[PDB]
Amino acid sequence: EEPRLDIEGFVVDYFTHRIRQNGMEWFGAPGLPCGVQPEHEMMRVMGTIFEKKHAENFETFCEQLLAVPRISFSPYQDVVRTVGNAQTDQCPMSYGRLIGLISFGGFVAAKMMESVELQGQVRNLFVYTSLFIKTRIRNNWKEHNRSWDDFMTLGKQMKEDYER
Amino acid sequence: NDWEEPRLDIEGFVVDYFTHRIRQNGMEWFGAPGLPCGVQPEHEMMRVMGTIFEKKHAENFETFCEQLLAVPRISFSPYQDVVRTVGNAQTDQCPMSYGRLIGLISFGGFVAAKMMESVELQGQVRNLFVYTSLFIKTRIRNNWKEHNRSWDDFMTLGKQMKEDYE
Amino acid sequence: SSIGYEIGSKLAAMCDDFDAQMMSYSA
Amino acid sequence: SSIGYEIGSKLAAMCDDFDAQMMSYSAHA
Repeated sequence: EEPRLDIEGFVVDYFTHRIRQNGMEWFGAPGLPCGVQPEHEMMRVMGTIFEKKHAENFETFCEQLLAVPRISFSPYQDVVRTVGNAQTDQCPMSYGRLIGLISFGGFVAAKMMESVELQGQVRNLFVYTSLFIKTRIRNNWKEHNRSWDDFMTLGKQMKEDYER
Repeated sequence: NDWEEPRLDIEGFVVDYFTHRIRQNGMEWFGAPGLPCGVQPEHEMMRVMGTIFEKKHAENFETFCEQLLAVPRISFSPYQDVVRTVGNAQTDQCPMSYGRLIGLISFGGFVAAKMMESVELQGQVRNLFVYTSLFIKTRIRNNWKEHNRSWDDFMTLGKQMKEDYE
Repeated sequence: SSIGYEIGSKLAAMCDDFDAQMMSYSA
Repeated sequence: SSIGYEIGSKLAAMCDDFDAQMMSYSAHA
């Protein structure tokens, strides 16, 4: 487990990327000791592709989450937990679920920042998303033949197809 | 042209649907080549379109099967005549429309399922799968672009139609 | 044959009806 | 709530669809 590839690092970089893509700057973004990795730049691409496919749904999901009384954080945890426990004959944390969780989480982070009243909960959003994925990723990847190198190879190929 | 994507190769749809249909009949097709890409959402949709097509014409499929079994030596040629006829059947739209595509895979899957119930017929299952796949492959090649049809549009319409029966 | 043509013609008709139903979805 | 569970069910399907597609490049040789 290279410190360079720590999950929290992927979440922070993507969330920062998505927030900036929304015309803003995340001033509460913790630092990435090792800097922007190539694995991070690939996650940015996968995340963007993922969001474009389901943009409308992401918008609706946000609206429904905002309809929860007091705008509590637990329903979002229910979202994340449900994705990780959906059922499958493979890695419960496949590259697709990893990308989906980080892409949606980044989308939500960007929307939350547009509201000073919700900014405080952004820390909950990234700490929880990172911790959940972390607890799920290994003791679950090394047994389903999944790795970052494989992520990069497949991701490279998929990226090209979308870039025409 | 999304139908040119290796992920969406027709062979994949046929193998997946045929395998699915056979299983629905309480059997395990242990001679089915693998899906060198895994099950795709489009295959998922084909399974539904195929299921709805069969239920709509369950009685006829049965009668068709009976007529095919009445042909001397139970030759494979008459089945090719079925397939060829569906493709050459006139229209002012695509000679290989979503409907015909679905009808061919649905009927083919049904026949595959029944044939597996007989050891004597199992050998000809390779013919069924290979021929159906190659025929549909050629017709999509020379028809979809021109009549502006695609898997994306197929998916768009399929979802809406799956909703009406849901 | 002639059985294959017959079956093929009816399956073609069933397929064309299915397609028409699908086309009624650009809605 | 209950909304998180249904939003999650949809996200998971979308996620699996993305994975299936991405996992089809492990389809060459």
